[PDB]
This record gives sequence, C-alpha cells and structure tokens, in this order.
Amino acid sequence: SSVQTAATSWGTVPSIRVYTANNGKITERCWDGKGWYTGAFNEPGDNVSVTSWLVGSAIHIRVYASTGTTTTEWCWDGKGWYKGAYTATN
Amino acid sequence: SSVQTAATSWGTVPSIRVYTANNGKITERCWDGKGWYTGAFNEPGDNVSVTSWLVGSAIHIRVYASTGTTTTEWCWDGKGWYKGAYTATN
Amino acid sequence: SSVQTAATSWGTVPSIRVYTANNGKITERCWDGKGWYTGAFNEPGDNVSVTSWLVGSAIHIRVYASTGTTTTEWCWDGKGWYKGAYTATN
Ligand SMILES: OC[C@@]1(O)OC[C@@H](O)[C@@H](O)[C@@H]1O
Ligand SMILES: OC[C@@]1(O)OC[C@@H](O)[C@@H](O)[C@@H]1O
Ligand SMILES: OC[C@@]1(O)OC[C@@H](O)[C@@H](O)[C@@H]1O
Ligand SMILES: OC[C@@]1(O)OC[C@@H](O)[C@@H](O)[C@@H]1O
Ligand SMILES: OC[C@@]1(O)OC[C@@H](O)[C@@H](O)[C@@H]1O
Ligand SMILES: OC[C@@]1(O)OC[C@@H](O)[C@@H](O)[C@@H]1O
Repeated sequence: SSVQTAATSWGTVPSIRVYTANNGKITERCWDGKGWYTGAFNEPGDNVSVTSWLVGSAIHIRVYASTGTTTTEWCWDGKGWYKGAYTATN
Repeated sequence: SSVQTAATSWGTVPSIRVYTANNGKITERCWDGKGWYTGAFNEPGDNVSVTSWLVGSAIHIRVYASTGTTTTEWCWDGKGWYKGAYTATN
Repeated sequence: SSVQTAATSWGTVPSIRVYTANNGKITERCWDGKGWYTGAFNEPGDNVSVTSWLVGSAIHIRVYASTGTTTTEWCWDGKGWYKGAYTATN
C-alpha cells in the first residue's frame, strides 16, 4: 500500500523526473529548474523503473511499468508517450 | 521486511553510492575507488530512489525517500544533506 | 509475488539493460538498438538496483541484488559477471 518511486535526471540545471507507483497508478513529477509540476506520464502499474539518455539536447526517457509479472515499456522521445517494443517472459 | 536498494554513480573511477531502505531506515554505502565506507546519508523511509548529476566536477545527488504515501527529497550539493522542494500529492 | 525492475542505459543508440526480480530470481533483458534479447546476468534475489558508467567506449555495470537483508554486488566489466567487494551490515 506504500508508494514506490523511480528517478532520472539529465543536463546540468538539471531536469529531474520522479515516477511514483501508488495503488496501481504511476504518475510523474517534473523539475526543470524552477518549481515542481505534474508531467504527462500516466500509466498503470505497481512497480516502476526508469532510464534516460540525451542525443545532443534531445531527451529520451524509458519507463518500465510492471503489474503482477507483466512489464510494459513506455517511451518519451519529445512528442508524447507511446508503448515500446520491450517484452519479457516472466 | 526485506531490504530495497537504489544506486547511482558518477565519473570514471567511479564514485558509487548505494542506498538501502531497511526496516524504515535508509542508509548509504560509498565507493570512491578503494574500499566501501559508510556515507553521511541517514533518513527514514521504506522506499528509496536516487539520481545524480555533475556540474563540472561537482556532484549533486537527490534521494527520494518514501514512507507510506509520502515522499521526501533529500539533497547533496557537496555541503551536507538538506530537504529539497519536492512535493507530490499521493 | 509481483516483479520489481531496475534499468540502466548508456550511449546514444542507446544500449538498455532491464533487470527483473521475479520469485527470487533476477534476469536481464537487453537492447542494443535492434531487438530485445536475453542477457547473461542470472543471479538470485528479490530486489534489484543497477548503475553503470562508461570509460571511453567500455561499459561497466554494477547490479545490487538483495535477498532478505543481504545485498550482493555483481560486476560486468565486459568479460563476464563476477561478485564485487560491496558489503553492508543490514
Ligand atoms: O516538461 C514536462 C515533460 O514534458 O517533460 C518530459 C516528460 O517527462 C513529460 O512526461 C513531461 O510532461
Ligand atoms: O523508438 C522506440 C524504441 O525503439 O526505443 C528503443 C527501445 O526503448 C525500444 O524498446 C523502443 O521500441
Ligand atoms: O565521501 C562520502 C560522501 O561525502 O559522498 C557524498 C555523499 O554521498 C555523502 O553522503 C557521503 O558521506
Ligand atoms: O537546490 C535544491 C533544489 O532546488 O535542487 C533542485 C531540486 O532537487 C529541488 O527540489 C531542490 O529544492
Ligand atoms: O550484449 C548483451 C550483454 O553482453 O551486454 C552486457 C551485459 O549486459 C551482459 O549481461 C549481456 O549479456
Ligand atoms: O573491479 C571490481 C570493483 O572494484 O569495481 C568497483 C566496485 O564496484 C567494487 O565493489 C568492485 O569490487
């Protein structure tokens, strides 16, 4: 019933994203240098991990959301979240 | 009752920090290239995530410690741990 | 009984590694730019975290696998997984 978080950051400002899995829902809080605000990420799951990388100045984020034994990858390449190709056989 | 960890690293040596949430307490183990040792971070919580970034050679660490549904951000900018501005409405 | 994951990435392609702790076993799924595939990492544990760093083009990965209150570090320096020096007194 307690929340679980994952965090990533990029740059030097920096940008920070914190993902919280809470009661089956994963949401996102954002820092771009001046105030926390709610991000666009909203996906179901009880467990979350995240990684991100820059290509030049363009950020790419991958969030691994799991429900039960099933993990779904969600992708941000600057133009909205979409489901990635990740599969596992858990 | 089992522990949960989070890890971050920086540089090429590298520096590694491993945070362990255990029985409501989060502690920190450190590697700077030659031996593990206990770090200054000590904060309550049952769940931990971490991210870090360099500005030049200066490391900045953010630890997200959660108890129940409440997440507190702890900040290291080289001069002691202090509570950050992070809020969420879980 | 639900899975828990950790993720790391490097480069710009990028390379991604996703670790899944499931029913006491931690396994690894890999992306090197074109298709997910199963990695060599197989170690016991109920909880996983990971960090990685590059030295030039050489990747180094550290996986922190925990069972109960005992955390074991596993190391990849490009030539097979081996147990690291990490200790904690949980
Ligand atoms: O500026 C906020 C935002 O656009 O940053 C990139 C991603 O984290 C998005 O989910 C998020 O809404
Ligand atoms: O462009 C999306 C994608 O190819 O990005 C890299 C990996 O995250 C893949 O699983 C994912 O489908
Ligand atoms: O050298 C150890 C240390 O100073 O490194 C930076 C932070 O991880 C601190 O909590 C820690 O005590
Ligand atoms: O200087 C501290 C601070 O501004 O650093 C960036 C973010 O971690 C903020 O939540 C935090 O208050
Ligand atoms: O190319 C896959 C692989 O060699 O990548 C480096 C490590 O993640 C290994 O466990 C893994 O088998
Ligand atoms: O070469 C292996 C090693 O020295 O790498 C750095 C740290 O991960 C240590 O715990 C580990 O034993």
